[PDB]
Amino acid sequence: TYMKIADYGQLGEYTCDAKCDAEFGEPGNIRHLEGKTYDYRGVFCFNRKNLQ
Amino acid sequence: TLLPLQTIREHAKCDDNPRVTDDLLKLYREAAFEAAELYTGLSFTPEKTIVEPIRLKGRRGKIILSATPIAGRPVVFYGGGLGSPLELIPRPGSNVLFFPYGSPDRFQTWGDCHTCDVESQLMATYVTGRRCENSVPAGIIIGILKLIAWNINNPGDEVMSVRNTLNANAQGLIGGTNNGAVISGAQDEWFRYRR
Amino acid sequence: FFLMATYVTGRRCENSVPAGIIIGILKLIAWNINNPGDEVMSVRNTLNANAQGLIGGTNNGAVISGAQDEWFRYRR
Amino acid sequence: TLLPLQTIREHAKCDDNPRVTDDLLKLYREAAFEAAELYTGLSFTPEKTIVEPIRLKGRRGKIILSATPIAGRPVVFYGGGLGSPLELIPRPGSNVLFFLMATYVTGRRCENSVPAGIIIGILKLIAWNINNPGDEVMSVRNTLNANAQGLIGGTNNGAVISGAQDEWFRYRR
Amino acid sequence: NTPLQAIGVPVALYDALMARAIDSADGTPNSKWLVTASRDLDDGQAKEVKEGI
Amino acid sequence: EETKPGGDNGGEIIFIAGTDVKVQEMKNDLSDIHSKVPLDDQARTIAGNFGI
Repeated sequence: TYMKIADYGQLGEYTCDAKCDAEFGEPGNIRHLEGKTYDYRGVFCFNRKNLQ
Repeated sequence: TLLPLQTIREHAKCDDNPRVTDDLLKLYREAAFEAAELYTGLSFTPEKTIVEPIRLKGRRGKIILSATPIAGRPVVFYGGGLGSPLELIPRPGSNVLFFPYGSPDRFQTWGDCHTCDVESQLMATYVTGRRCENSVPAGIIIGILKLIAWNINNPGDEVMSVRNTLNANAQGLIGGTNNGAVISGAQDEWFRYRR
Repeated sequence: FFLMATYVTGRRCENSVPAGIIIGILKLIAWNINNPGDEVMSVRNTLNANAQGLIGGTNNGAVISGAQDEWFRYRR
Repeated sequence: TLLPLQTIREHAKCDDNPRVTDDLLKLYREAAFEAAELYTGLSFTPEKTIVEPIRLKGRRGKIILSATPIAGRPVVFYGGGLGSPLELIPRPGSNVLFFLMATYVTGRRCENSVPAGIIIGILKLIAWNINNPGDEVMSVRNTLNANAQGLIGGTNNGAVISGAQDEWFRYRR
Repeated sequence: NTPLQAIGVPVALYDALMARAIDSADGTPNSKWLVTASRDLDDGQAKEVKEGI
Repeated sequence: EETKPGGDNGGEIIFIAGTDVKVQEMKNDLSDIHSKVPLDDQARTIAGNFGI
């Protein structure tokens, strides 16, 4: 698995320089998603004399 | 449709002499059916879909569904960091299911001063009432007949107290366990179904 | 397991009244109308000598009928 | 065909009283055959499939089937790390097997059954319920009591004070 | 003439007891708190009691 | 019986449904058969009398 952070939120707002507080902003998402892995295999035979 | 009053009046020795009018026999019968259903765990309506926040006990998947949904119907989960819903085939008879530790996604929301970005809790939606066509065995039936047969002549005048485990309580009372549908056979009847 | 919380409670709506009243209150009102508290009783009997202290600890006027027991089973 | 009504009415000596009709006697007859296939097991149902997923944690993979298939029908397993489905012939009588989804059938009844031993407990259970309802908890030899302390209890319950529970143990282990 | 002549019985005892050790190691329940209820408990809260404990 | 070391179900518990059977475990001390205390005394007598 791995992280997939979606989009940074909008934090600052350029407020007026009188208020003693900020204003809330939108959040960001991270989307902790995963992924699997596959396998590959096969076989093959031989005789013994026919290979010597 | 489940049990006619004639079957009650015939088993309970009250066809000839009523000893009870009709509406109270309805009133007793409703009580007879809403006592065994919650003693063993059952209902009397199909497809009772229940939406409920599921609290995963531990993390190894110790979820317990409070209504024991259908024996093969996929129960769906959402919320609690579950960015994409997922189904699950439950156990017949039991409600102990397992949350796969492999998460399909975690849609977190780091950073917020309006919800303190805590979580939307894990929730689940499933269907109860796995009893369509209403095919309850005669086990609950005969005990329910025994319940009404006990209640038809027991208005609460006689004491009718039966002893429990040997040692007499220190208070010096008459004892305990003087209970309808318990001091009768009813308990012994619909017990071959309780696990 | 997550202060103050208000919440509309009660499955009253369609006059729920499942069992506990229907059985227990009827049994108890019958007991109170035909068994006032004046004399100790016994099991299907008026009195047992027993030559010692009476066993009338509860059967006098208490809840001996299955009324409080149906109350039990519904609280359960 | 297993238990005819003529045997019941002649065993319990209840044939001239209309208080016990056929419909109520049938309700008793099915209540004494569902409790007979459950204290010793007799599989009273037609052939019935069941779909059920199983699990892994069991080291060697102890797998219990929640419905104990008939005697030998191959239950097939699939999913849950198992690449290819495979059958499994279970041992009759129990459901404890050894190694995820699965499906099987639980319906063993084609040829009539119930040897004599089981009927005897059934007739006694029927003979009990016809004239022993849930009222008037009795005492010895069906009498009453005035035991100052309490009562004797557990006597008006069926199939245990009369017959079946001990007339069926001979087919248990 | 080897010491193996006169150690046959004790090594048999040793292996037998260690066999008892293996079988009794895995096979005996390691659980405590054998809790048992009564026969009037309305299965539907008996789990509730189980969840509480 | 089939719980001995190297048995079919060896080391597992024993379940008896109904007909409660009653076990009692014998002691069989067998650890004082030679009477250790009134043996070494007589050994000391026949050794001391030889002047040992």
